[PDB]
Amino acid sequence: GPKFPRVKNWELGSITYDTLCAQSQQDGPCTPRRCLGSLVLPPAEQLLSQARDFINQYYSSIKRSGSQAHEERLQEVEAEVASTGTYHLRESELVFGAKQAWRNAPRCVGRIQWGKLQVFDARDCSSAQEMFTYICNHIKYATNRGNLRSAITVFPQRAPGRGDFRIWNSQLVRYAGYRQQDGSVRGDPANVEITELCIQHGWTPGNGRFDVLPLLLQAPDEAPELFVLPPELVLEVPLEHPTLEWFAALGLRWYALPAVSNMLLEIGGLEFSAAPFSGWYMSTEIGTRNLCDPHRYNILEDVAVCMDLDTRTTSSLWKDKAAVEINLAVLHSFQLAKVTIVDHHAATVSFMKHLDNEQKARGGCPADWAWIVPPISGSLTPVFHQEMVNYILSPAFRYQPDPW
Amino acid sequence: KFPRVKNWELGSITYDTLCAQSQQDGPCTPRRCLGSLVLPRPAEQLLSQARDFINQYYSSIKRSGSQAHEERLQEVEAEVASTGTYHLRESELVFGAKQAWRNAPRCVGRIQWGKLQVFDARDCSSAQEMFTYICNHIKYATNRGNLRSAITVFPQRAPGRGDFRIWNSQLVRYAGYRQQDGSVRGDPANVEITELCIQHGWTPGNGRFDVLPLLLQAPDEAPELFVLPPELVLEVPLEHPTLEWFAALGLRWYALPAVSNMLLEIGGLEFSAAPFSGWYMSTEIGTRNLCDPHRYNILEDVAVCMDLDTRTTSSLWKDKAAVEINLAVLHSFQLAKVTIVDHHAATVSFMKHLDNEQKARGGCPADWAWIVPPISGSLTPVFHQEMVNYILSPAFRYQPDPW
Ligand code: HEM
Ligand code: HEM
Ligand SMILES: CNCCc1cccc(OCc2ccc3ccc(N)nc3c2)c1
Ligand SMILES: CNCCc1cccc(OCc2ccc3ccc(N)nc3c2)c1
Ligand SMILES: C[C@H](O)[C@H](O)[C@H]1CNc2nc(N)[nH]c(=O)c2N1
Ligand SMILES: C[C@H](O)[C@H](O)[C@H]1CNc2nc(N)[nH]c(=O)c2N1
Ligand SMILES: [Zn+2]
Repeated sequence: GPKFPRVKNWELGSITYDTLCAQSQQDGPCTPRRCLGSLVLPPAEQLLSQARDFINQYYSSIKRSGSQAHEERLQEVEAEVASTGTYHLRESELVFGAKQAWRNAPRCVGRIQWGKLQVFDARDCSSAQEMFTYICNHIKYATNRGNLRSAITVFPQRAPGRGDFRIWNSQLVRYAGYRQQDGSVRGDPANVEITELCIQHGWTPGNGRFDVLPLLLQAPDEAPELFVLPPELVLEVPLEHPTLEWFAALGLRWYALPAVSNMLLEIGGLEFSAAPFSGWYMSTEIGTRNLCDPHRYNILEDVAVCMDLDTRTTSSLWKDKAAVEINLAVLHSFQLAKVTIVDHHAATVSFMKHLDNEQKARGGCPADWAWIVPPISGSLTPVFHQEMVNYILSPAFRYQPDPW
Repeated sequence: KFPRVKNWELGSITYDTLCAQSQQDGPCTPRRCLGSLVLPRPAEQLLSQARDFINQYYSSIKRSGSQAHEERLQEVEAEVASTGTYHLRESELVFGAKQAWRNAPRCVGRIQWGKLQVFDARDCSSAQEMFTYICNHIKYATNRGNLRSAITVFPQRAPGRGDFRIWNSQLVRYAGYRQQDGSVRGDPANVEITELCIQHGWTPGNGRFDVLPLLLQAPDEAPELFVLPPELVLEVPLEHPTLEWFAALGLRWYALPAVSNMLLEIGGLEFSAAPFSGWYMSTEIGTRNLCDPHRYNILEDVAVCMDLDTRTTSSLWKDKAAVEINLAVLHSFQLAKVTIVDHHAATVSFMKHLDNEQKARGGCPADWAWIVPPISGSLTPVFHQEMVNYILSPAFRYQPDPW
């Protein structure tokens, strides 16, 4: 019947149609000839159209579409672009835009929380020292002694001619990755490059598996400066297992706060190259991805030998048995330490509730199935059985090239 | 133009150039990706698909441009021009069936694609004969637990008449009986087909694992009911290597996964009945068939027998019970000497397949959402492998249910 993507839930046998994808102004990587959905990373005229669109979104969100204030804001922006080549967001537009960006993020399973986001305006920042202060305040507010709070700090937008504000680190908290003379890596292999960049920039390196990286912070047209986080601001959780007593002896830990700092926040044509945001972890991110990926800490075989599993054959499911206990330990230790965490079952359930909310609110919800489905116990969570439509809406969080 | 495909565990990059041979559109557009949807929403044509297929065949035997190649193009051309259609030689059919398997983006088992026994059943005139061919298929494929991939191909669709159809989705399925109080005894996926068998005069049982009769339809006739000789249906009792109470659950599954509702398309010809079988990957039985909420849904029961904390999600009881169920399946098949493959071995061999196919064809169509197993996804190498999905012909396709 209806000329929109038909979406089915296979568990519940229920059908919806996604009408929201109609508002997509940007094309993704797919064509009728081939699907590329599994790939991880696939001007006044243009600015004004993008800005007009966002102001329309904004005034709709406050139910004043067509109003006098709506049309004056429209003229205010058009004139401003016509004199400076760019424009500025009012504070409340920025708060709306940052929330809409999160709400729009197809790969985030935690979007039920999208309306609860503290937005810190840091668009007055003028130095790297000042960026450090804002970041520290963010970590403090967001960490909140374990009772984690979603937040984003927004630094000054891209300016014509001028250089960008950039945070070189991919997250505000990351473990060092030290390449060894025998080819291997101590710490996190995901962070080898940034570790080497820190060292070249004056950092004295440690030699632990869990050394916290300093921040490399870049103000416009200046070389990045190096800032060490004071340890007390970085909440870490030592990992133990509820029944396997030896697990604590492994000496594994993880940081409380997932704080992504390398993404670009795009709102109404304006690009915020530095706008770090944080939430809380889903257990599988730490337990399965960071600790068990072969190209990460890769501790699966280690745990399995302690569990006395037959690691000589795939068919013992030793990988699965070990991964479950690691995830259980992440969950148990965070709960024990009273630090906010969510398991992949609770997260996915809450995401289905989000899909139902957005279905009523907006006629659909952009979602990237491969990313939404958790990396262990896939078909055990309800999102596995949920068809999803993927597309790009704006405001948006976007990937950006590394500054170097 | 050509997609840059990356493996994120190894850092390596390939470029898929095979996708340029796709002549059939998928469900995605630049505006939106629909890759997670399970099902889809004359003479000039047939002749071009026929030429293209004949070209693939003679290219496969390294005989392109030869005399036999040329004469075979003229036969097909002459037959279509006169009759609106044509027929495949048995050799072409064998090649076509193998290519369809090779091209199936959702199949993790494709390392095996060149080892496929093809039965020509195109001389079938009745439901009775379909039943004979099917019994032979199962006997061959089962082979006392040493499973061998097979396909049996029934007469192609024809302009005038109805299709040969097997109404069952697989040759071997368990009944699903809808109880008065809404709930279902047996396999809920098969409530509809189980009802159809009953209406057509089948005496139903009341078990959780009652093997269904086959509903076979010869063109433009009512389907007929045939009961599979119980000795033809190898089943495996499920037990656990260390949990002795597990066998007490009376769990079982059949040996032979034999899909019978899909359409085989070769060179423009369509074969509406063409059941095929290989062997199970353990997670199909353990995770999806037994643990899915809309199937046998045994997770909570098993979790209670392990004395797990069902009260909360954060105890990962579901994850724990699922692993022991998959282990039970592997153990039980290995103990009954019935071919099976775990999802780790399967995915490892699919990576080998991708590498072979990269050298052979310049790519490999793959549906990531289907290739990554339903438990322990990122613990397998395919998870970290970018994949390109597209449609090549010959191909297996879905088709409407004949009722
Ligand atoms: C509040 C708790 C939150 C949870 C549980 C959560 C959960 C997740 C998870 C599990 C992923 C998958 C990432 C991976 O496996 O690498 C993800 C991706 C993502 N999240 Fe959320 N998130 C939360 C808060 C936030 C916030 C506050 C934002 C932004 C304001 C956000 C934006 C994103 C974006 C943009 C992605 C995609 C990243 C990419 O494409 O690389 N999330 N989220
Ligand atoms: C030899 C052992 C084989 C294994 C281990 C295997 C494995 C699998 C698995 C695990 C799936 C996903 C099925 C599901 O989740 O329901 C699948 C799908 C599929 N397989 Fe294979 N397979 C084998 C042989 C074959 C053969 C012989 C053929 C055809 C000649 C074939 C054709 C297909 C097709 C067309 C699909 C997609 C089914 C659909 O879209 O519903 N497979 N396979
Ligand atoms: C290897 N991933 C490529 C992109 C990338 C790189 C570095 C970090 C990264 O994190 C994704 C991400 C973003 C936001 C999150 C918010 C909360 C949360 N629990 N996880 C979150 C995870 C994503
Ligand atoms: C529910 N999936 C869509 C249609 C459908 C209907 C009934 C059965 C079915 O099985 C998929 C399928 C196909 C071929 C297979 C080959 C081997 C194997 N082990 N499993 C296989 C599984 C597929
Ligand atoms: C190749 C594939 O896209 C890649 O491994 C993806 C799969 N799904 C993912 N899902 C999440 N949440 N995070 C990831 O990093 C990935 N990686
Ligand atoms: C909605 C989603 O596409 C659907 O559940 C898919 C996911 N991946 C799958 N993968 C396999 N092998 N088999 C399936 O039936 C499915 N189902
Ligand atoms: Zn797609």
